[PDB]
Amino acid sequence: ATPSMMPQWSYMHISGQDASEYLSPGLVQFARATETYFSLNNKFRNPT
Amino acid sequence: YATFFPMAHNTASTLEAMLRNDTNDQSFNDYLSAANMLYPIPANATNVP
Amino acid sequence: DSITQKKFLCDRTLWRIPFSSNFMSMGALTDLGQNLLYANSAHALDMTFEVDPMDEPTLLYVLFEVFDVVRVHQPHRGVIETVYLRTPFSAGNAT
Repeated sequence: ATPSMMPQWSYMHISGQDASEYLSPGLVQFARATETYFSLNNKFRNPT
Repeated sequence: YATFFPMAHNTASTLEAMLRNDTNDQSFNDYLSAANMLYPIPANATNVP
Repeated sequence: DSITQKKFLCDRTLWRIPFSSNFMSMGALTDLGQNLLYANSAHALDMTFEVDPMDEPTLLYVLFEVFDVVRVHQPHRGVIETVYLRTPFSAGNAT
Protein backbone atom coordinates (compact mmCIF):
# COMPACT_ATOMS: atom_id res chain seq x y z
CA ALA A 1 0.00 0.00 0.00
CA THR A 2 1.82 3.06 -1.32
CA PRO A 3 0.57 6.20 -3.11
CA SER A 4 3.86 5.64 -4.96
CA MET A 5 2.29 2.48 -6.42
CA MET A 6 -1.38 3.01 -5.51
CA PRO A 7 -2.63 3.78 -9.05
CA GLN A 8 -0.17 1.07 -10.09
CA TRP A 9 -2.18 -1.39 -8.01
CA SER A 10 -5.68 -0.06 -8.68
CA TYR A 11 -4.98 0.04 -12.42
CA MET A 12 -4.54 -3.73 -12.72
CA HIS A 13 -7.57 -4.35 -10.46
CA ILE A 14 -5.33 -5.75 -7.72
CA SER A 15 -7.19 -3.72 -5.08
CA GLY A 16 -9.97 -1.19 -4.71
CA GLN A 17 -13.19 -1.20 -6.70
CA ASP A 18 -14.74 -4.49 -7.72
CA ALA A 19 -15.86 -5.69 -11.14
CA SER A 20 -19.55 -4.99 -10.56
CA GLU A 21 -18.69 -1.32 -10.04
CA TYR A 22 -15.97 -0.16 -12.45
CA LEU A 23 -17.72 -1.50 -15.56
CA SER A 24 -20.02 0.54 -17.75
CA PRO A 25 -23.73 0.10 -16.88
CA GLY A 26 -24.56 -1.14 -20.37
CA LEU A 27 -21.93 -3.88 -20.29
CA VAL A 28 -23.08 -4.99 -16.84
CA GLN A 29 -26.69 -5.22 -17.97
CA PHE A 30 -25.63 -7.11 -21.10
CA ALA A 31 -23.49 -9.63 -19.23
CA ARG A 32 -26.30 -10.20 -16.76
CA ALA A 33 -28.89 -10.64 -19.53
CA THR A 34 -26.89 -13.13 -21.63
CA GLU A 35 -25.40 -15.30 -18.90
CA THR A 36 -26.72 -18.73 -19.83
CA TYR A 37 -25.27 -19.44 -23.27
CA PHE A 38 -22.43 -16.92 -23.74
CA SER A 39 -20.68 -16.31 -20.44
CA LEU A 40 -18.42 -13.37 -19.65
CA ASN A 41 -17.47 -13.93 -16.00
CA ASN A 42 -13.91 -15.25 -16.23
CA LYS A 43 -12.48 -12.18 -18.00
CA PHE A 44 -12.51 -9.76 -15.05
CA ARG A 45 -10.83 -9.61 -11.65
CA ASN A 46 -12.88 -8.12 -8.75
CA PRO A 47 -9.97 -8.59 -6.34
CA THR A 48 -9.92 -9.55 -2.67
CA TYR B 1 -9.20 -24.10 -36.61
CA ALA B 2 -11.54 -21.64 -34.93
CA THR B 3 -15.22 -21.39 -34.03
CA PHE B 4 -17.50 -18.34 -33.95
CA PHE B 5 -20.81 -18.03 -32.16
CA PRO B 6 -23.29 -17.07 -34.92
CA MET B 7 -24.55 -14.13 -32.89
CA ALA B 8 -26.94 -11.57 -34.34
CA HIS B 9 -25.33 -8.60 -36.04
CA ASN B 10 -26.98 -5.88 -33.95
CA THR B 11 -25.99 -7.56 -30.69
CA ALA B 12 -22.45 -8.28 -31.87
CA SER B 13 -21.94 -4.70 -33.06
CA THR B 14 -23.28 -3.34 -29.77
CA LEU B 15 -20.95 -5.60 -27.79
CA GLU B 16 -18.00 -4.56 -29.96
CA ALA B 17 -18.82 -0.88 -29.45
CA MET B 18 -19.08 -1.35 -25.69
CA LEU B 19 -15.87 -3.36 -25.33
CA ARG B 20 -13.67 -0.64 -26.85
CA ASN B 21 -14.03 2.06 -24.20
CA ASP B 22 -10.90 2.80 -22.20
CA THR B 23 -12.54 1.46 -19.02
CA ASN B 24 -13.98 -1.89 -20.14
CA ASP B 25 -10.57 -3.49 -20.56
CA GLN B 26 -9.73 -7.11 -19.79
CA SER B 27 -7.51 -8.62 -17.13
CA PHE B 28 -5.82 -11.96 -16.52
CA ASN B 29 -3.46 -13.56 -14.03
CA ASP B 30 -1.37 -16.72 -14.17
CA TYR B 31 -2.84 -19.32 -11.85
CA LEU B 32 0.47 -20.30 -10.25
CA SER B 33 1.63 -16.67 -10.01
CA ALA B 34 5.18 -17.16 -8.78
CA ALA B 35 8.82 -16.60 -9.64
CA ASN B 36 11.11 -19.63 -9.80
CA MET B 37 14.68 -20.21 -8.70
CA LEU B 38 16.93 -23.26 -8.90
CA TYR B 39 20.02 -23.75 -6.76
CA PRO B 40 22.54 -26.58 -7.17
CA ILE B 41 23.19 -29.10 -4.41
CA PRO B 42 26.49 -30.94 -4.95
CA ALA B 43 26.67 -34.65 -4.27
CA ASN B 44 26.57 -35.63 -0.58
CA ALA B 45 26.24 -32.02 0.59
CA THR B 46 23.71 -31.15 3.27
CA ASN B 47 23.67 -27.36 3.85
CA VAL B 48 22.37 -24.85 1.31
CA PRO B 49 22.44 -21.09 1.98
CA ASP C 1 15.27 -57.75 21.15
CA SER C 2 14.09 -55.19 18.65
CA ILE C 3 14.38 -51.51 17.78
CA THR C 4 11.87 -49.22 16.08
CA GLN C 5 12.01 -47.03 12.98
CA LYS C 6 9.51 -44.43 11.76
CA LYS C 7 9.18 -42.47 8.52
CA PHE C 8 6.66 -40.73 6.31
CA LEU C 9 6.15 -40.39 2.56
CA CYS C 10 4.57 -37.37 0.89
CA ASP C 11 4.81 -37.06 -2.90
CA ARG C 12 2.89 -35.01 -5.46
CA THR C 13 3.03 -31.85 -3.35
CA LEU C 14 5.11 -28.76 -2.63
CA TRP C 15 5.99 -27.49 0.81
CA ARG C 16 4.28 -24.17 1.58
CA ILE C 17 5.07 -21.33 3.97
CA PRO C 18 2.66 -18.37 3.90
CA PHE C 19 3.69 -14.76 4.47
CA SER C 20 0.82 -14.05 6.84
CA SER C 21 0.74 -12.96 10.46
CA ASN C 22 -1.25 -15.94 11.78
CA PHE C 23 -0.47 -18.25 8.80
CA MET C 24 -4.12 -18.38 7.72
CA SER C 25 -5.49 -17.52 4.28
CA MET C 26 -7.70 -14.45 4.69
CA GLY C 27 -7.37 -13.24 1.11
CA ALA C 28 -5.24 -12.95 -1.98
CA LEU C 29 -3.30 -10.02 -0.51
CA THR C 30 -2.02 -10.86 2.96
CA ASP C 31 -1.96 -8.18 5.64
CA LEU C 32 1.81 -8.40 6.07
CA GLY C 33 2.21 -7.63 2.37
CA GLN C 34 0.57 -4.27 3.07
CA ASN C 35 2.52 -3.57 6.27
CA LEU C 36 4.27 -0.22 6.03
CA LEU C 37 7.56 -1.62 7.34
CA TYR C 38 7.84 -4.06 4.42
CA ALA C 39 6.41 -1.60 1.89
CA ASN C 40 8.22 1.75 2.31
CA SER C 41 11.83 0.55 2.48
CA ALA C 42 14.24 -2.15 1.34
CA HIS C 43 15.56 -5.22 3.13
CA ALA C 44 17.89 -8.15 2.54
CA LEU C 45 16.86 -11.78 2.87
CA ASP C 46 18.78 -14.83 4.06
CA MET C 47 17.61 -18.43 4.03
CA THR C 48 19.31 -21.62 5.17
CA PHE C 49 18.11 -25.09 4.19
CA GLU C 50 19.34 -28.32 5.73
CA VAL C 51 18.48 -31.57 3.94
CA ASP C 52 19.59 -35.21 3.99
CA PRO C 53 22.55 -36.44 1.94
CA MET C 54 22.23 -38.12 -1.44
CA ASP C 55 24.82 -39.56 -3.81
CA GLU C 56 24.04 -37.62 -7.00
CA PRO C 57 23.89 -33.92 -7.91
CA THR C 58 20.50 -32.40 -7.15
CA LEU C 59 18.61 -29.10 -7.20
CA LEU C 60 16.67 -27.11 -4.64
CA TYR C 61 13.61 -25.58 -6.29
CA VAL C 62 12.19 -22.43 -4.72
CA LEU C 63 9.01 -20.57 -5.68
CA PHE C 64 8.42 -17.02 -4.45
CA GLU C 65 4.65 -16.57 -4.63
CA VAL C 66 3.91 -13.12 -6.05
CA PHE C 67 1.31 -11.24 -8.09
CA ASP C 68 1.49 -11.52 -11.88
CA VAL C 69 -1.19 -9.77 -13.93
CA VAL C 70 -1.83 -8.50 -17.44
CA ARG C 71 -4.29 -5.89 -18.69
CA VAL C 72 -5.40 -5.97 -22.33
CA HIS C 73 -6.99 -3.03 -24.15
CA GLN C 74 -7.87 -2.44 -27.80
CA PRO C 75 -9.27 0.98 -28.73
CA HIS C 76 -9.41 0.95 -32.54
CA ARG C 77 -10.07 -1.76 -35.10
CA GLY C 78 -7.15 -4.12 -35.57
CA VAL C 79 -5.04 -2.88 -32.65
CA ILE C 80 -3.93 -4.70 -29.50
CA GLU C 81 -2.18 -3.09 -26.54
CA THR C 82 -1.12 -4.73 -23.29
CA VAL C 83 0.41 -3.85 -19.93
CA TYR C 84 2.14 -6.52 -17.84
CA LEU C 85 3.01 -6.32 -14.17
CA ARG C 86 4.79 -8.50 -11.62
CA THR C 87 4.66 -6.62 -8.35
CA PRO C 88 7.52 -7.69 -6.03
CA PHE C 89 10.23 -8.31 -8.64
CA SER C 90 10.07 -6.61 -12.05
CA ALA C 91 7.82 -4.87 -14.57
CA GLY C 92 8.98 -4.32 -18.16
CA ASN C 93 11.59 -1.54 -18.14
CA ALA C 94 11.84 2.18 -17.37
CA THR C 95 13.07 5.40 -18.98
